[PDB]
Amino acid sequence: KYTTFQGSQNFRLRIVLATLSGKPIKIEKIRSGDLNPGLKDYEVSFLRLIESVTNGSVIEISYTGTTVIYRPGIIVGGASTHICPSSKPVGYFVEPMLYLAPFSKKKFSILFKGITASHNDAGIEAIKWGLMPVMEKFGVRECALHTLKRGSPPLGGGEVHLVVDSLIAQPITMHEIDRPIISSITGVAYSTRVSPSLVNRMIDGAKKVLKNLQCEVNITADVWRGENSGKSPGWGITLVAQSKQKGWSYFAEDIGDAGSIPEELGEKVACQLLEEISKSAAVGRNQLPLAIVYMVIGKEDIGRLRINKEQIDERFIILLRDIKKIFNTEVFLKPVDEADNEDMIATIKGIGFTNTSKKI
Amino acid sequence: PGKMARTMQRSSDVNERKLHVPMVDRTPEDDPPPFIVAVVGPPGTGKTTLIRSLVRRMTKSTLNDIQGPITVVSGKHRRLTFLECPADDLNAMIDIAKIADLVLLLIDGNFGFEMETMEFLNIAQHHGMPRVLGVATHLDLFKSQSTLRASKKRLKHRFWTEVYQGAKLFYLSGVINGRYPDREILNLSRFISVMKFRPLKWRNEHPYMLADRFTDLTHPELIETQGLQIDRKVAIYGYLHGTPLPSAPGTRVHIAGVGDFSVAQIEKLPDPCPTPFYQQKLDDFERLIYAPMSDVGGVLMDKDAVYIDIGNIGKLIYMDNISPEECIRRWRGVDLEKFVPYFDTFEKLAKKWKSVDAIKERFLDTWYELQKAKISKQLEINNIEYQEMTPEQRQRIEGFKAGSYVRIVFEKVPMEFVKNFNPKFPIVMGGLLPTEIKFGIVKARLRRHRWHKKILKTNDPLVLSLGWRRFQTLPIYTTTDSRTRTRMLKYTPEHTYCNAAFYGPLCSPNTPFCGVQIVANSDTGNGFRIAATGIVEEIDVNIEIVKKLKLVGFPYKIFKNTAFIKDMFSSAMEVARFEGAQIKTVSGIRGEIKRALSKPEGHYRAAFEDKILMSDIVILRSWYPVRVKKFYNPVTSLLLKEKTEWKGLRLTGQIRAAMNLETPSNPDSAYHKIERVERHFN
Amino acid sequence: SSFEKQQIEIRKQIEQLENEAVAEKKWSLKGEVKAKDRPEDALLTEELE
Amino acid sequence: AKLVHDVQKKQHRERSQLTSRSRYGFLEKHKDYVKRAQDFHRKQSTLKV
Amino acid sequence: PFGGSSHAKGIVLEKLGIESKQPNSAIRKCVRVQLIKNGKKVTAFVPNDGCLNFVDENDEVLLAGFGRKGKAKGDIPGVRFKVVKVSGVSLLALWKEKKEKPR
RNA sequence: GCUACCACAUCCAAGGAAGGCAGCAGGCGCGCAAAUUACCCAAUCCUAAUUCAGGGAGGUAGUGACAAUAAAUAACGAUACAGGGCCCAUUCGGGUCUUGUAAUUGGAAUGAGUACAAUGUAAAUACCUUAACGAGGAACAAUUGGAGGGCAAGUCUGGUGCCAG
Ligand SMILES: Nc1nc2c(ncn2[C@@H]2O[C@H](COP(=O)(O)OP(=O)(O)OP(=O)(O)O)[C@@H](O)[C@H]2O)c(=O)[nH]1
Ligand SMILES: [Mg+2]
Repeated sequence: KYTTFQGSQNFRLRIVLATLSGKPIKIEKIRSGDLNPGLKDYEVSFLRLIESVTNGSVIEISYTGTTVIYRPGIIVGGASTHICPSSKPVGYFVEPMLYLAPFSKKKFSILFKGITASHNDAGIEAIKWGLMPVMEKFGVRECALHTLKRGSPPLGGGEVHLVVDSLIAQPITMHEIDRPIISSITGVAYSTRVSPSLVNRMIDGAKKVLKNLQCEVNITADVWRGENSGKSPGWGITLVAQSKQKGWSYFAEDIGDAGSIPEELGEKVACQLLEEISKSAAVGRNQLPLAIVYMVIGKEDIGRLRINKEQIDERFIILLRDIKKIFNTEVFLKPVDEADNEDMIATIKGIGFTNTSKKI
Repeated sequence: PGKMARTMQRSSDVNERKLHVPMVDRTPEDDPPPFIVAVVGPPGTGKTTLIRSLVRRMTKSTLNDIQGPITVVSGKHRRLTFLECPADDLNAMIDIAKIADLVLLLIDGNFGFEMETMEFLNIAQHHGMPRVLGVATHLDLFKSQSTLRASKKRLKHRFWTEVYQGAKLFYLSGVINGRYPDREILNLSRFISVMKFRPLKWRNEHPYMLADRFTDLTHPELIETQGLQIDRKVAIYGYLHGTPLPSAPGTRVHIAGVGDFSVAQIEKLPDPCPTPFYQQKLDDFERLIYAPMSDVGGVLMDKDAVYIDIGNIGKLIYMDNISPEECIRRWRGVDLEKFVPYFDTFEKLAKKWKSVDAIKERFLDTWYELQKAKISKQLEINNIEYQEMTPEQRQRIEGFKAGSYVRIVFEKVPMEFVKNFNPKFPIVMGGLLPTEIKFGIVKARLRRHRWHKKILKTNDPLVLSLGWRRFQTLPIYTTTDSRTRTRMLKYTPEHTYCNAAFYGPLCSPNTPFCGVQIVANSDTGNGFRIAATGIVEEIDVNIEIVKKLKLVGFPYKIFKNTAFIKDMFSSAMEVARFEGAQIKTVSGIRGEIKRALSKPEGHYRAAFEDKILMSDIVILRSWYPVRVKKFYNPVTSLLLKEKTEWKGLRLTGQIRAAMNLETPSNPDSAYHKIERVERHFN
Repeated sequence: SSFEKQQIEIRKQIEQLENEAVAEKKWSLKGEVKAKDRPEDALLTEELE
Repeated sequence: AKLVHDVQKKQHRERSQLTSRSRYGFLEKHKDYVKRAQDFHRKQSTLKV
Repeated sequence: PFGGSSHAKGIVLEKLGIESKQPNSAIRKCVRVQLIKNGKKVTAFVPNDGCLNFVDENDEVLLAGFGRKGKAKGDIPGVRFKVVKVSGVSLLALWKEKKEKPR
């Protein structure tokens, strides 16, 4: 009701920031100049999910559907089941719970049903191997994601199980100012109701692109035989590069189109991974907002993270503007001394935040 | 040999005495604030004369008419803010207990250890014990030195039961000339000048201040046209302790005993009582007391009259007008729902990534001291990245760190406050969190205090100090039936802990709080006033909470193993709601209710495990949910004019007495004495 | 004044809670409930485990 | 004893027969019932024999 | 036992078996403390579940050895420390209502 | 004490100017813990130009369950009413006897204490003396541990009814 936003910009991020702050927000003029002007089904179902995991949180949707009033409550959590609508996958319905999970009154055991792959949002293996290590660095210990059945577009029938146990008081502030030596490159190519020949063709194209390096490279094959395969057939590949010493990881992933060549898919994913590593600095460009908001809610202390000038872009700017508007916090940015690159140390005074919802 | 072994054991024991629990200091090493010293005692023990003698020695200034907080300098690096608390105002005592860091506890000598001294000891011990220091006055009245030394030793040992043993207390002899003996005052002042303090959690997590100077800012013609009822814009001057107060306008602070405000404007001002080393460095880079509310020199300011004695990518980002595309255009020369980032086309990426050299470049003793070293490392990294940028960081992102004069102007402040404010009482400002601005019901655990006589009743008001606020609520005292339910009680137990749940503003778990009963000086009497103490355990917006009612019926036709019970319900529709259920008797035998009857309306048949008798009573245990009343009432004592005898909700016994009723009673529930006969069977 | 208004409504609530705490207790918030004490069919109106 | 107060060793008293059932005298507790069942089972045992 | 001394300081970390049903039992009188000399966690009794309600969390207790004489029916073989002091004050004084717990 | 050279360090009108004891008491050395910045040179001596001045040398008090010695918190009756009290055994059981009571009641004795006082002392404090008051349980209200029981229209758990924990 008090902090006012415009447009359909950063819906789940704004909801998460409202919940973590406690400041009541109102998002107005949502998709005004359209022919079905208002909200979306995945948007209203995400609001249903937020109301299901919190307590005493008042959400009201205008009859025009272009103005949402959110007044946030406390974070109960628990064990639940969300049947996501088919327009968006469970990666999109999971990532805000990755923001909100370990700061709750109870542990998180949620069972998501729907599609588990898209070109837009996060795949399950991507979200595991890519976003879990950032949280395990920031200091949550027992977190995991099981895959009971794995869907595929446009039919899905996939079930994932998010389980997060460690309820920490606040994330420990991080001091990463270096550029991690990448140890190895691993990956995984999965397939629902198509052939092991297609799986091996994907991994062969990937290794053919990555053959020009020296580090160890290993991609596993994951065919899904039987009842845990969903309805529609499809395939996809996910690649990660691990720095074993500090335990960092960068990643890129994609799926197979309706009539594309698996070798070309492997080439595209390998080149996207190498481009992300070239445009990376101690984080991924898709991991960045997670680590930024965690350093913001870390305790009352300067936290330091080495990011890249290329990693500064439009979305970084709009994220920092949203953070400045909600938490009243600024990111100081000092350039690193070394002149072969133009890395910037980001120092954020993590504001005083505590997991005040827990029971003792 | 033996000497080596015995000194090994002794050294081991003293090391394991010296270990501790790591806490974060949060105090400025550079320019620390004045330590706050608070004089507490009964209303006759000479604390004005003590504060006058201490100021006169500390700064060589005779200082009549002490009122309001008063900061003086001491040593090369210390300043002391002396503050007198009144002894008629339990709210003032509670505020002092939360804010103070050294407590000068002055107690009478001819008369021993009054209740106000004991009360302040216990409320400070609950809200976190600051460094306390006893002095004992009135020692001239003792006739014989045997009586004098006996009294000295008895007060000393009761005090050592209260505080750590060996807490030294200073004996002041006579009030000869509006002051005390200079020898004992020198010893006292040297001790409080070399006092050493310890880290406390509430201070080291919250930003707070004690307001020195006070003024309101409204137009006289605005007052004239609106008619004196208008909320007045008020400025507040003082120091800053504890935690960096954020420099952005729009925050929520509690002025204790007034209300709950966002600040309107904040302005850093340089201290009028500066440290000697501060002034040394000030004069070096260029090439005494401060007491607004009281007298100083020979001049005192009134409301308006006077009385005098006769004689850059970062700022491009955080600019809000510019489109981000224009910002990145300037720095060089979309949404986030697409979690995949933007990329380059496939053939361009492959053509660029024929080569791998540009990325082959990047490719391949005591644990207490360890933890305290980690804290120190983080503190020094804090320090150097603070030192990196002066006009941006320490002005804005670091807030206004402790030890800086600040002026803060507010809105919506009450006319009652501005009019009836008299400067003998303190005004504390604590910086709340969003967790302490929200509301819900809190679950604490608490006992009745050990020196309070009467036990506390469920759904009966209780004023309590929790956080900065001092609000009156209706708690509900519950137990958990061996960790199964949350059944409510009707009283608190007399010598142990019971859970409690009550409406009110929320505070962090593990927070100690302390509740009193009646707080009027016109209602004190002679009993101890502190009522309950405990810790708030958890927060919620809704708890389930249960009261047990047992439906009672009597048998009227018994058989072998089967009876017709008659009086529990009213209708066969009711019994059909309740059928198949589990009943027992007073006599202990179990059974179930099995079927409704038809010709009488509320009768049923039940099967038991032995032949029930006619004399007995069947019962059905049932769990009805109760709900917590939503009464919330802050004190606002210094908004009130008299500032004592704040009277809110009365207690149940006093309500019955004032309305001339009598206590309810059940004569079929009062116990009797039973003498049963030895029974013989055929 | 605004403080005067606020204390007026709080005084009203004070009077209400005083009358409630002195008045008679609800049949369900007794113990040992009998059919001659509760209202008729109130046990079907209500909900208890 | 060991680590038990007297208020912890309180001695709870016992309730008597409800007043409206003074005809059906002396509400029977567990001790009286166990006397009854003991004697009934003795009689039944000798009858079975 | 824990090395040199007779008594060992430690931080209360968690409260084992608070969720048990039957009051005044072994798993209800047990807590878990981490010794500060080693940073090493180990489990330890308190007497009297009331005194369990005294000791809370992150609270600087001081343990001593337990010293059982003969085996009991329901006691846990293996816990070897009891709590003597809690944050400077002694649990027996807190229990007998002589002193208070300062923070 | 003086003169150099090293090191901290004070004041200013900016030219200049001055500086250093764990002896006695009192502190800091951790964020967690301990005797008074008292009295006197009256004794013991010492220093002087010397009977007389001086002396934190030494003496006098204050502080405290480190240790060490002595010993209070009661004694003597008079009733009244009851019939059971105690000891041994692995078992049946055996052995012995004016005992048991929060039941009534009488006068005597006294110091912890508070002090007229005097003594003690450089002046005091304490001790040793003694007028005046000062004992019936809430008075003048001693502790610290250890071994047992059973009580509810109480709660929890297991079970082959009414049981077991
Ligand atoms: N005989 C004697 N009188 C004292 C002593 N100390 C204080 N007084 C008396 O107490 C009065 C001083 O009162 P305050 O010190 O102001 O008492 P306060 O509680 O601090 O403040 P007020 O309650 O406002 O007096 C003077 O009139 C003194 O005569 C003492 O040691 N001996
Ligand atoms: Mg005064």
